[PDB]
Amino acid sequence: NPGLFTPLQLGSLSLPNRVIMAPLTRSRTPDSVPGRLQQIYYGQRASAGLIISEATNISPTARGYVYTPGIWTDAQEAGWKGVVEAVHAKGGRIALQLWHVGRVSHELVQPDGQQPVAPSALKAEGAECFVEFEDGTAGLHPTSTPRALETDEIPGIVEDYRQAAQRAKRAGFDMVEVHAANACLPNQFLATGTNRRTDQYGGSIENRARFPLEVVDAVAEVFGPERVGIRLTPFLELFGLTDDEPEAMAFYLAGELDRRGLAYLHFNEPDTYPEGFREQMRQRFKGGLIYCGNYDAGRAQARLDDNTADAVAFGRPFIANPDLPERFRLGAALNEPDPSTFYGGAEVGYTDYPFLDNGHDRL
Amino acid sequence: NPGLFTPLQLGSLSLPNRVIMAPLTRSRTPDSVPGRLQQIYYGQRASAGLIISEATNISPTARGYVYTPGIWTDAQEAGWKGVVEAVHAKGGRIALQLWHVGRVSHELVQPDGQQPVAPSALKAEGAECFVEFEDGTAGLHPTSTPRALETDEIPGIVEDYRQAAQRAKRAGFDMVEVHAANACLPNQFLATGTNRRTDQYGGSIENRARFPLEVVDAVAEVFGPERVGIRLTPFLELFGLTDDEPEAMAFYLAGELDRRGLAYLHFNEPDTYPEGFREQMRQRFKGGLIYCGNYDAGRAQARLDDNTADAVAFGRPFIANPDLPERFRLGAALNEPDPSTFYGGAEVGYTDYPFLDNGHDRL
Ligand SMILES: NC(=O)[C@H]1C=CCN([C@@H]2O[C@H](COP(=O)(O)OP(=O)(O)OC[C@H]3O[C@@H](n4cnc5c(N)ncnc54)[C@H](O)[C@@H]3O)[C@@H](O)[C@H]2O)C1
Ligand SMILES: NC(=O)[C@H]1C=CCN([C@@H]2O[C@H](COP(=O)(O)OP(=O)(O)OC[C@H]3O[C@@H](n4cnc5c(N)ncnc54)[C@H](O)[C@@H]3O)[C@@H](O)[C@H]2O)C1
Ligand SMILES: Cc1cc2nc3c(=O)[nH]c(=O)nc-3n(C[C@H](O)[C@H](O)[C@H](O)COP(=O)(O)O)c2cc1C
Ligand SMILES: Cc1cc2nc3c(=O)[nH]c(=O)nc-3n(C[C@H](O)[C@H](O)[C@H](O)COP(=O)(O)O)c2cc1C
Repeated sequence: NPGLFTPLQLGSLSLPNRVIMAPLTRSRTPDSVPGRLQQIYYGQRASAGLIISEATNISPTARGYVYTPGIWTDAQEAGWKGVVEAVHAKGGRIALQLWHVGRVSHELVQPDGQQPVAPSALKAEGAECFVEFEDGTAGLHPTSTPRALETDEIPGIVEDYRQAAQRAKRAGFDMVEVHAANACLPNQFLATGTNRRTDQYGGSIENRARFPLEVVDAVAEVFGPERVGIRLTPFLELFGLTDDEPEAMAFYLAGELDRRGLAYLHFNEPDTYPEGFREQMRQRFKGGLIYCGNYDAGRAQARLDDNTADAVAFGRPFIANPDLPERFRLGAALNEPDPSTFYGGAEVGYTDYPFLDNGHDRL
Repeated sequence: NPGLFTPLQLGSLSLPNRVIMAPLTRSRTPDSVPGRLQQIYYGQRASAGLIISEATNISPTARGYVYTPGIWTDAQEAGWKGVVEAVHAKGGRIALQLWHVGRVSHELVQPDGQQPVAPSALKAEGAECFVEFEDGTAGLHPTSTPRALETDEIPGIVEDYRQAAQRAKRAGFDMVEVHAANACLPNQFLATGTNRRTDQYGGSIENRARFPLEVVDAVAEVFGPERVGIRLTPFLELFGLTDDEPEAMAFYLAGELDRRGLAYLHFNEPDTYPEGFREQMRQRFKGGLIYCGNYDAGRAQARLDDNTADAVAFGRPFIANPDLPERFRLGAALNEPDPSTFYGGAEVGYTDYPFLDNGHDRL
């Protein structure tokens, strides 16, 4: 009968509470290298049971959005090391979310104007990515038509994830989270709409799951499976992605990741799920289960109560409330998020959302 | 090659950094029940890798100092539960330090004016405890002559420690720390000067260690040895205690507590130790080693570097600096402690030591 402030063993990592900071792209690293401003922002939020970083590009060709951080260079690694140290000195734990956008990209953001890559050569209908144009302005821009990866290019991407994890581990991260959600590259492989391959990486459920599971295995070699998680979005349609077998894929992956002893599965809610889905997930996967999507303290506690989650992630409320878990403890009113400063810029709408004033703390 | 901000597995508990808050009696619970003021104070310090609570009386006859908290009633337990929740919501971990003063007491602070108890009927020469007099005033007062515990009263004290741990575990503490240091009851058994018993609880090293090891075993039944620690002060003379065999007892206990798989040993420094002592300790005990006594960041890092400690506790600097680990990260100047408000009173000199102002945080 855990509550939001009951400690949780998430794989081999002890969390102090179950109020998790969801991964949140904020697009505040114009040179791709985290710095002091990120030290501040993440440090402010270090009371989170776990911080899951902003999505972090694992290579140049992984990128779809300018001004987002990377984890393929020495300088990027050094920047994250500083951020991690900052989180640790404030009593926190942080996981790096490992990102490759696949088809959700454009030549203009690719290195040397390379074509985006994907399981299959299908443009994401209606999707926009965020590009810097030749004149130095930036903006949302329709994604372009990707090329289908060659079978022999797939190992190289797995290795890009592996090296990202190696860098993450050296930088001091407590965990990594494989981003297989929100219609990014691993999700593109998982989903029937986006994966029309006829090699060993498409067709059947096992084939579609093959590359994502290679990624999980590679990163788990680095961190241990007990310090790896994965984000999944069964039933979510985003960036043109559709899927005829979301439930069956979810159950297959649950069983495969359970065998591997993964620390957690993290579901971002389409919010629907069929009745019984959450119950099945809890039976099929014996590690940590984290759910995200419009939660507040009451709704989160209900999933603890139903034995369908071990913890709950919060996105927009952690943007706006660096001390979200304390606010939930006291039932204190939350700061309102300002969507106009979710992305880009600097400290405004990033590190200037206030903490509670308990009448004793002094700065 | 860990640094102060390198995570540590301390038994089965993950710590975010190695800057530990030492146990600090503050004498701010006149009714023995922790409350909101303690929620604030401990919450302020929750960035500590681990908070080790103020020494907490395990029963009425355990007490030598008025206005200190207890852990033998429902109401005390409820008060600590609130404190623990506060620490968890701020991202912390907290261990309860389990206290029985033995001979360092007086009839005036004992229930119903009972005589203090000890391994042997030896008054602590020069020692003072802190008493409330009949007229309602309070002050330091010379300790009285204890009675030697009967052999058949020793199990009852072990059970008092066990029940304290049961309460602690229900209240949500992450760990307990057996106080066997600073010349309190278990140390009185350990030391040759204070223990002149001729039953199975005195004489030889094994006999003197017998009661303390029963205490460790009882509390470890509750928490698991992986969530128990013990504080020791070999070579320290306090409250009239002397010892002819400090090194030999330390090595015996090291080996016995290693076999038991205890989470950590915590040494409060007489600071001397013989050359080779720390090295021997590291060989003889394979769990966590924590040292305390006048450390700063440089001196602490040196013990990490020498492979003689896994973490270091700080006392007076955590009184004065709620964000001590962050100050060490930045090399920021520390607030100066005010000894005049270490004990007694209320918020002044307790929750009004300021945090750093990073120029971004707002209250
Ligand atoms: N990495 C990810 O998986 C996610 C990135 C953030 C948004 N994520 C999900 O996508 C959809 C659409 O989110 P939203 O409506 O908030 O995004 P926008 O279309 O406005 O912006 C998309 C991206 O465009 C970039 N962007 C957009 N505006 C800016 C500005 N002004 N500066 C810098 N960068 C900007 C930035 O990378 C944003 O993440 C929603 O379901 C979110 O939960 C997913
Ligand atoms: N529980 C413990 O093991 C410790 C309690 C705190 C002090 N501890 C060690 O004892 C010695 C002497 O410490 P100090 O000089 O700081 O203590 P005092 O003699 O002034 O006070 C002793 C106790 O007396 C009580 N005291 C003393 N003054 C007050 C006031 N004004 N209000 C309430 N209570 C008071 C309170 O419990 C104090 O802990 C030193 O080596 C410390 O590291 C040990
Ligand atoms: C500003 C913004 C940025 C986000 N960036 C990411 C991201 O980097 N990776 C990811 O997996 N999801 C990302 N998301 C989705 C969030 O992690 C989260 O799942 C979503 O906002 C729903 O939770 P909420 O209702 O509590 O905000 C983002 C959402 C927003 C609002
Ligand atoms: C105000 C005060 C209260 C203390 N209370 C305790 C206590 O409850 N239990 C304990 O084991 N030691 C206690 N000590 C000792 C500290 O834990 C610590 O070992 C000592 O202060 C030396 O470390 P420092 O030099 O970093 O302050 C206390 C010390 C002071 C200054």
